[PDB]
Amino acid sequence: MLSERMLKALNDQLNRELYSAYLYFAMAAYFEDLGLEGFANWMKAQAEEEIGHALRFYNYIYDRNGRVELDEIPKPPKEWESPLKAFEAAYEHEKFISKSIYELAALAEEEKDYSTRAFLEWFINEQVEEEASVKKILDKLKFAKDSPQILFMLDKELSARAPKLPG
Amino acid sequence: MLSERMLKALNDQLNRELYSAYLYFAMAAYFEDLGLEGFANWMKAQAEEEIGHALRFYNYIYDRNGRVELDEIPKPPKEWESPLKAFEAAYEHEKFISKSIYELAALAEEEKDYSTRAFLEWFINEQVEEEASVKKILDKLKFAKDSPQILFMLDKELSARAPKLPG
Amino acid sequence: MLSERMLKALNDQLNRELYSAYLYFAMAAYFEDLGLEGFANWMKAQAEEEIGHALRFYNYIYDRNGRVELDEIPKPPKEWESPLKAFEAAYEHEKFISKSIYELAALAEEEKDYSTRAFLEWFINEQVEEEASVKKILDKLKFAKDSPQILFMLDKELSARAPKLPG
Amino acid sequence: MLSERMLKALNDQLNRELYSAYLYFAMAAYFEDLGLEGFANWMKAQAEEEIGHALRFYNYIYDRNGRVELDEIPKPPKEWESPLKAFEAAYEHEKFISKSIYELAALAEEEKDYSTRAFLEWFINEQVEEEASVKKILDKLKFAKDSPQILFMLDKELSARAPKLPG
Amino acid sequence: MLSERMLKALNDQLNRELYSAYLYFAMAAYFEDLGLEGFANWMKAQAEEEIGHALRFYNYIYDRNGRVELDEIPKPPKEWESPLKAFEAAYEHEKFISKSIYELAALAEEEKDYSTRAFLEWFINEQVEEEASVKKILDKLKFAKDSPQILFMLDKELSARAPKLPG
Amino acid sequence: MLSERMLKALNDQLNRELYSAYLYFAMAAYFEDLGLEGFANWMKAQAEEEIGHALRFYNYIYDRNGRVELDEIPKPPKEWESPLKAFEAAYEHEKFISKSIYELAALAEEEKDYSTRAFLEWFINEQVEEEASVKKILDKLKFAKDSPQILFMLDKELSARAPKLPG
Amino acid sequence: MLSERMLKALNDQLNRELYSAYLYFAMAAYFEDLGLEGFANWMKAQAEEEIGHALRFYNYIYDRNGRVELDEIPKPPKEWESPLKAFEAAYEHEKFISKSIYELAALAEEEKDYSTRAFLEWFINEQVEEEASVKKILDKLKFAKDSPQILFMLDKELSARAPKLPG
Ligand SMILES: [Fe+3]
Ligand SMILES: [Fe+3]
Ligand SMILES: [Fe+3]
Ligand SMILES: [Fe+3]
Ligand SMILES: [Fe+3]
Ligand SMILES: [Fe+3]
Ligand SMILES: [Fe+3]
Repeated sequence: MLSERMLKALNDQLNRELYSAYLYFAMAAYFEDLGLEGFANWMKAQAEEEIGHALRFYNYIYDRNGRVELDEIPKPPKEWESPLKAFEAAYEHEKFISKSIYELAALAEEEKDYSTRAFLEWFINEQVEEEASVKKILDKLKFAKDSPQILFMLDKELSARAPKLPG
Repeated sequence: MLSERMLKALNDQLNRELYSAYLYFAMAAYFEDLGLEGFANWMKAQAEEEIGHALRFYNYIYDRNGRVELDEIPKPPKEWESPLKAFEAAYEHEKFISKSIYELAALAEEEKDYSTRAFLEWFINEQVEEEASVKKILDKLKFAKDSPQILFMLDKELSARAPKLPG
Repeated sequence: MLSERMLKALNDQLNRELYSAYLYFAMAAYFEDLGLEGFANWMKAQAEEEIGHALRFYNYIYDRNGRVELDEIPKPPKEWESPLKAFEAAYEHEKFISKSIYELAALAEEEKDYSTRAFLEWFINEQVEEEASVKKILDKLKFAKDSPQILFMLDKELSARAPKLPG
Repeated sequence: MLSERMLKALNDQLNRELYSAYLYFAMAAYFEDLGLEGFANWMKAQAEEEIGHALRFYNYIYDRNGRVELDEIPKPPKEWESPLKAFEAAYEHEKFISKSIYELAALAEEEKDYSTRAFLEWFINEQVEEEASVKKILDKLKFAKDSPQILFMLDKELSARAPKLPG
Repeated sequence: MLSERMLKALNDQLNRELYSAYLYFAMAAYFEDLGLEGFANWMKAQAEEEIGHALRFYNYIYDRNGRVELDEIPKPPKEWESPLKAFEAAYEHEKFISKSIYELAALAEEEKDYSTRAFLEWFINEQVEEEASVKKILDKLKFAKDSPQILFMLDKELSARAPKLPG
Repeated sequence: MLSERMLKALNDQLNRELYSAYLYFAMAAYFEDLGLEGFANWMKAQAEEEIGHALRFYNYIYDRNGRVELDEIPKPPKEWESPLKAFEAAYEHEKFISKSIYELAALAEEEKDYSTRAFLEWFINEQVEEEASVKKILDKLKFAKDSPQILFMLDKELSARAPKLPG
Repeated sequence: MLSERMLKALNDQLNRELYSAYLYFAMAAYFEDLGLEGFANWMKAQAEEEIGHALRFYNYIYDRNGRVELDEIPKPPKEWESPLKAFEAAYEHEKFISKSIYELAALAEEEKDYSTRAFLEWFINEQVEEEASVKKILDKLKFAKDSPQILFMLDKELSARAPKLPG
């Protein structure tokens, strides 16, 4: 039902999703420390969305009667030069996740694993939204090159998005 | 308003909370693998609860004009010899967390950090509920020693506690 | 718009779906004779669900301007050694249906029939559920090797699932 | 409480009913092919009803402590010369089922099996409607000899009868 | 994230979608002139639906950090010999659109562009609906060979489909 | 009911309306590319509004028992030096349409075509608003010369106008 | 306010509207006699509509400080060769009335009577509707030619339009 090769790669992705959660929580802390509460809440909601991605892997592995196994989660970076650089890193990160999803799709394909392929489909479309939504902001941060005024109003727009777990 | 030492001690506890989250997620995976859906969801909800605890620390630290630093989150155990042993490990852990809170409390009292010591009061009370609820279950597992039928019934009781994030 | 090979593979899968319906109906009559009314009703619900799958194929065929042909539905087994065994049979049957679908997928790909390959995703994803769902009960019936107490409790669980049609 | 001969004559009539469901499902495919969706849905509704008849025999058999035995369901005709021919075939089929019912009634009378003979009244009455309903359509079809405009309208009329199961 | 070759194919398709819109508009004008207001409204709604498909291409292209470019929209045909012929052209046109979708799927597979390939899935499925939809009416038009009475009626049914925009 | 000249002239105006829709759509793509969602959505709404105007000629033409003919729609411009230059073009376009309505009015008068001239009143009054609304924005853009803070605020206002179609 | 010529021209048009009412009332009796109640009620409704037109001339005359004068209302035709011929007459009459309104418009323009020319705008716009609905029906009657089944169906449609007075 799941080859050893595929199970290990899905567990590997599960771990990648969790480190993604961790990495955005890291950016949340970096944004609080700049006093940008909107930016930080956005990143906290990103963090939660990634845990959701991890749970989708967890559920899928169990549906295929496999076994989840958790690995260490590396310490993430502490700091970035500017909000723009933080979003450059988030975007570098989004692309690295897309890539790792494509690799998994190739692998399900190479192994003729239809089910796992169909499951990955949801992440292919989801990664389109992720990259786009981070790009939208990275670009706004460029267009606010030297303007604390726009930065301030950006921070306000990003506060629409809120972590659900405090509830 | 925070000494290096207190900030260090606090960012330290934040990480244990996260590791705590991570450890109960690992037991979720363990119980899910035995096909104990109730126990599994109970453990996912325990993990959310611990993410909560991490967030309180994060909030306190920024409240006191501190900086959160995130650290790596070690690999948890994959496996326990039985449901009972997982709960033994659970209880041992809670006790390990309580001890960590007392040490922090005691550190606060020593530095005369009334704010931090007051912050911690919440965790002293929470831990009481934590330990009590792990132990209740632990004891029930003993009482079901050689009874799949009781374990079956325990599993069903526990399915009442569901993690909130999926929704 | 359908090739002769496609049309054949599609009617075949339509007829396999109809035979699953009958197989599960056969299991319902088995479970009924054992007094296990919960089990028998669960199986009649699974029956109706399989007729649903057959109507899915039926519709796609007409959508692609093809012609449905109905073949004879073989006589299903009558007896099984035990509930556990009946579910093992059921599991293996679902795994057999899954592979029929992979095979249709593989045919679609060879022929470069994008429409059909695309229509099957739904079936690929449904089978992941179908197999999990059967496997969950299967596993519970093993955990209840020799104890009528549990089998009895399971029956009441499964009676939640009822066939919609009799109304 | 059921004689070996009776049980068998009951399990046979159950099968006849399923074959009926299949036959009308075949006529549905035929009408669907001609693009007569109203005739097609009418015939799917009839199929369902026939499955309903089967379940009544199934329920009776288990009340009298008998055992249900499913037999192979033969291949039904694929094609008919015309919509009218189909309904003539359907009328011929209902007359055949009615005869079947009578033969069961006589048998239960002869064996002085009151329960079974009582159970069958439902079918004796039901068959009156069935025949009458088919006859109504069959005649309407004769009346519409070489007139697609009439065929069209009849199709729109019969579309009032939707099968219940797709929902 | 989009190859120059891939972007041209996407903008090309966006243009075919828009031309499809215009084509049905041209057909709406054709039916309007015959005084068949039902057909004409149906075709306006068909048109509106194609503008939708165009927007989907537009959003995807932006989502991938590409750049839409709009090309001329060729003059559609003015007239057809008959409603039936018009529907034959719509059908033929539908088939032309699917081929172009398949060619893009192929292109995207050949480039290893999973995101675009995933984005196209939606159009593959939708084309199966489009085609079937047009076919269903085309065949009724065949069945209405030399019967204005039947034309008059389909007109009335089709009028249940109203373009959303006038309101 | 319509002279050949009037009919030709109404159809040409119909196609001018369509081209405006396409030109405003071109403008939407330009703003979208700049990452100015508010302006982009404004242009798409503007585009639908022009399809509306096209529909009014279409409707009037048929009311007078004429025939619509759809002509090609030329490729619009792709780029503009800036949001300002784009609104300037838009303003210039709007004046071009106004001038066209006047020639139509003037043509309807000289031919003593009261109905058409009456029909065009709506457009004279409409065109007064159309011009006025584009100018307001064009002037807010001068006001903003070298101030992204204002373009940003401007984008956000404009974002209140949304295309109805996607819904 | 009103030249003697204007007032006479208006009173004349008032009597023309009343005559039209009467004309449609004759057609009503003609269709009634044919046993086409739908057509007849449609004509009764059209008759009332014309009385409504007469009233707008009446009110306008008294708002301009003039005096209505009722002239006789000539005997309408009793009979037409066919439903199609009646509608050809209605259409001819609608054209006749449109001509009168244009003639009145011009006269107002001649006399530089801005108030009257402006008041006639309503009737210019109204006649467009009148002619169009009279045409839309006339065409179907042609399209029906040698088919009483369509006449029957047409008659059912027109029953939807009912005169208000009998209430
Ligand atoms: Fe993710
Ligand atoms: Fe905790
Ligand atoms: Fe199935
Ligand atoms: Fe029956
Ligand atoms: Fe399309
Ligand atoms: Fe316009
Ligand atoms: Fe009038």
